[PDB]
Amino acid sequence: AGSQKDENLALYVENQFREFKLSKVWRDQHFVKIQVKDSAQNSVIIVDKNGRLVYLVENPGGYVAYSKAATVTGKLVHANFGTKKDFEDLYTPVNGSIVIVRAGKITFAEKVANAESLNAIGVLIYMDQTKFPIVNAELSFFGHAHLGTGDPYTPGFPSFNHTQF
Amino acid sequence: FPFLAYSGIPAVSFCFCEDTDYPYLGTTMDTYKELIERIPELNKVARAAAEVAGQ
Amino acid sequence: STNTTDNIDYFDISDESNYYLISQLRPHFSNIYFFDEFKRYASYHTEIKRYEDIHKTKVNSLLNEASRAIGICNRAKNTVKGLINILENPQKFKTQRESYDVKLRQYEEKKEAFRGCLLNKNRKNLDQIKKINNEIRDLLEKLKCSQDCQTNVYFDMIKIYLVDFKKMPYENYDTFIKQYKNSYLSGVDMIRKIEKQIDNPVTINAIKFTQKEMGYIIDRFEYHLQKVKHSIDQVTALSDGVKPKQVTKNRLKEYYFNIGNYYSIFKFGKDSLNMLNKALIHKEKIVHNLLGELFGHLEERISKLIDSEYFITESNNIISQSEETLKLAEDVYDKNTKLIEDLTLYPHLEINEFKKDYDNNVEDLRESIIYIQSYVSSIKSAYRYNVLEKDSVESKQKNIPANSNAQKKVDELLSIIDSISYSNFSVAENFQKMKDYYKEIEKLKIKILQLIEAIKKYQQHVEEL
Ligand SMILES: *[C@@H]1O[C@H](CO)[C@@H](O[C@@H]2O[C@H](CO)[C@@H](O)[C@H](O)[C@H]2NC(C)=O)[C@H](O)[C@H]1NC(C)=O
Ligand SMILES: *[C@@H]1O[C@H](CO)[C@@H](O)[C@H](O)[C@H]1NC(C)=O
Ligand SMILES: [Ca+2]
Repeated sequence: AGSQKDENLALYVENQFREFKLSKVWRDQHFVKIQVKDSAQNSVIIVDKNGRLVYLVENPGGYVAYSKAATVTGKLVHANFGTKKDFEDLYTPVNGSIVIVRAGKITFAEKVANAESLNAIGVLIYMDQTKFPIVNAELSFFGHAHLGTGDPYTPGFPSFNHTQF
Repeated sequence: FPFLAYSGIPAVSFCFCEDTDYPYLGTTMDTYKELIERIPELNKVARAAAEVAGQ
Repeated sequence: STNTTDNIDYFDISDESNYYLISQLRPHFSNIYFFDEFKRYASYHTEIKRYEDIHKTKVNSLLNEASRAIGICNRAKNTVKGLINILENPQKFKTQRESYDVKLRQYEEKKEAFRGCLLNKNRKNLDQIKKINNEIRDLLEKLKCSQDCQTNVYFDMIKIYLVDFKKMPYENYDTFIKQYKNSYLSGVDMIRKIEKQIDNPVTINAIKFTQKEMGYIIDRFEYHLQKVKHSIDQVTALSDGVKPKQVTKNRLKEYYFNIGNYYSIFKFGKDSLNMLNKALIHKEKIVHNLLGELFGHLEERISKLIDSEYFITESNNIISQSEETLKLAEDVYDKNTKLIEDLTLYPHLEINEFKKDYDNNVEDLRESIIYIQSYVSSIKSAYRYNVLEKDSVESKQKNIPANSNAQKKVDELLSIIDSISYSNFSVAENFQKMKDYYKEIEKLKIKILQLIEAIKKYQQHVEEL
C-alpha cells in the first residue's frame, strides 16, 4: 500500500471505469500510518548459556505489521495455535518466555493478544506441513497484528486531512 | 466485517474453498503459475463466482 | 509463400447523412436490387406498363455511369495498392528508404484521398437516385385502385422471397466471426506483450499494421452481417401475419416500397459477406506467415533468460567456497586432533584458573565445527529449492505442441517467459539467504584460527609448568 505500483494500478482501474461508460467515477485519497521494514535486518538467533558462541537461524524476509521495535532473550515454549484453551491446557508455565505458534485457525492478532495476556515476551509464527503442505521449506510470509481494524493511530474518527492528525 | 459490525450494513462473502485452506496465501509464492497449477480450470470457476455475484 | 494482398476493394464510404452506402462490388448501390425487385412487382399490375420502357434507359444510365465513375477512381486504387504492398512487407520496406512512421502518414493521406475520390465522383449520382425514386413514386400514383386494394401479390412475394431467405447460410458467418474476432483480440493483446522483449522493429510494424487493416475488415463484416440479420428478422416478423383483404393505394405503395427495400438490403448483403469472408481469411494467413519470422528470434530470448535469471552460476560458486572452507577447518583439526589429547592429560592437579581457559576454547572449537556443517546443510537446502524451480521451467520448455498451428506455439513461448517472470521473488530472497550464511561462515573462519592460536599458547604454558 502506498507504493508506486499501487498508484499505477489505481490509474489503470480508474481509466477502466471511465472507458466502460459508468455514470460517475471518482477518487478518494487519505493519509495513513503503516509499518514497514527497516534498513537493518531482523533476526532470530540462538544464544548459548555461556554467552560465548552465538548461532543464528534465520533472517526472515517476511515481517509482521504493527509489532514493536525491540530485542530480547529467554526460554522458548511451544503452543498449539494460541487459543486461550491451549494456554490454559499447557503444563509448563508461560510467563517470561518467548512462544512459538502455528499459523491458521485464528487471526495473528489474537495469537499475540493471548500471548500478551499471559505475560510472555516473544512470538514466533510458522507453518507446519500437516496443515499446510508445500515443497519449499525456506519461505516467508506476512500478517498484521492489530486487534480491531482500521488505521490504529486514528481510532473512531477518519484519517483525512481535516483532522490535522 | 466493518460493514456489518461497525456500520450496520448487511454484508455477504463467499468462496469456493477446498477443505484445507489455501497454502500460500500471504506469501511470496502466491502467483498465477502456481495458482493455475492448483486449479486446472480457472476460467469456469471464475465464471461461476461472477455468476453468483450477478444473481 | 504469400506476402502480398491482391484484392483491396473492401474500402467503402457513406454519405454525410449516412443515407446511402457505396460499395466497390457491382452494382455499387443497394437500390438497383430494389429496382430489380420492382420489375417483379410491376409485372403483376397491368396499369404500370411504362416502367419497362423508362427504367431500362434509367438504370442502364445508372450502371454504365456508376461503373464509369469507379473507372475514374481506379488510379488512386493503384497507388494505395503499391503503398499497402510496400508498407506491409519487411523486404519491400527494406528496399524502401523512408522510415515507417514517415510512410504510414502517406498511407493515411492516400487512403482518405482514395475514399474522398470515390464519394466525390458519386455525389451527382445520389441526386440521380433521388430523381428516379421520385419517378417510381409518380408511376405508382397511376394505379387505378383507390380504396380496396389486394394484398394477394404481397403475401405471396413474402413466400417466394422467403425461399431466397432460406437459400442463404447465416450460422457459419456468425460462428466464424465470433471465433475469428476471439483470435484477433488475442493477437492484439499478444503483440503488446511481445514487443518488449524482442529486438526487431520491422516485422513488428508489419504485424501491427496488418492487425489494423484486419480490424477495419472485422468492422465492415459486423456491419453488413448485422443489416442482413435485421432484414431477415423484419421480413419473417411480417410473416405472422396481418391479413387485410383490402388496403389503401398509398398503404399498398408503402408496403411494396417497404419490403422491396428489404430485398435490396439482403441481396446487397450476400456478396459483401462473401468478399469480406475472403478478405478476413486471406489477411489472417498473412499474419501467421509474419509470426513465422518471429519465433526464432524469441527462442534465444528464452534460452537467455533461464541461465541468467535463476542465479545459478553465482550460487554454485558460494556453495563451492563454503565447502572448501569446511575442508580447511576439518583439515586443521585433523592436524592437531592428537595435540588436544596431549594437552588434556597434564594439568588436572594444580592452580586451575587455566582449565577455565582451556575447556572453554575446546568446547568453542567443537561447537564451531558443528555450526559450519549445519551452515553448509542450510545453503545446500536453499540450492535444492531453487534448482527444483529451474528444472520445472525446463520441463515446461521441453514439452510443446509440434503440431502447433498456427501462432499457438508463439503463445506457448510467451507463456514460458511469463513462467520465468512469475517466480522472481522466491529466488531473490532465497539467494539473499545464501549470502547471509556465507558471511557467517567467514566469521567462524577467522574465529577458529584465533582459537587454534589460544590452544598453542596453552601448549607452551603447560610446557612451562
Ligand atoms: C495532507 O497531509 C499530508 C501529511 O502531512 C501533507 O503531505 C505532506 O506535505 C509535506 C509538506 O507539503 C511534505 O513533507 C510532503 O508533501 C507530505 N509528506 C508526506 C510524508 O507525504 C499534505 O500536504 C496535506 N495536504 C494539504 C493540502 O495540506
Ligand atoms: C513468572 O516467571 C518466573 C520466571 O523466573 C517464575 O519464577 C514465576 O514463578 C512466574 N510466576 C508465577 C506466578 O508462576
Ligand atoms: Ca480512522
